[PDB]
Amino acid sequence: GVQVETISPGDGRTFPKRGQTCVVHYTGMLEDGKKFDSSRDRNKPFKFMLGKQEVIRGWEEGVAQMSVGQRAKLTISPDYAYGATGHPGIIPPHATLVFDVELLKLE
Ligand SMILES: CCC(C)(C)C(=O)C(=O)N1CCCC[C@H]1C(=O)O[C@H](CCc1ccccc1)C1CCCCC1
Repeated sequence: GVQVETISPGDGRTFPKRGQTCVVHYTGMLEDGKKFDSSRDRNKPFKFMLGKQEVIRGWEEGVAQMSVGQRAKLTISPDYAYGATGHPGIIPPHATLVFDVELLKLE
């Protein structure tokens, strides 16, 4: 599944709804700490619409539990991420992924 561990609290009131665009900053790592990507390195938040099926299930389920302003670590099991396929060249098969995600804004 997806485990959400808070790094910094959000407002505890404004939670993303299906159809809303979440603007997030993230660092994705494997369990050993190995960073595979970060929007913080790009200095450009990543946007996705909740419910559009355009990010992995662990993000849909994990970011919907976060309130605006919250920074959290999302540990996502393979079946909530890329399962057996992995992602060609970047994520191996059956990889648990760890994301540091900051929910910046909802548009
Ligand atoms: C693998 C891309 C990488 C390394 C940059 C990354 O850190 C990542 O893993 N991301 C991108 C940031 C949102 C979370 C995740 C994702 O949902 O990607 C979706 C993949 C969509 C998908 C969902 C479910 C099953 C398969 C695929 C993409 C966002 C657009 C860019 C490509 C990745």
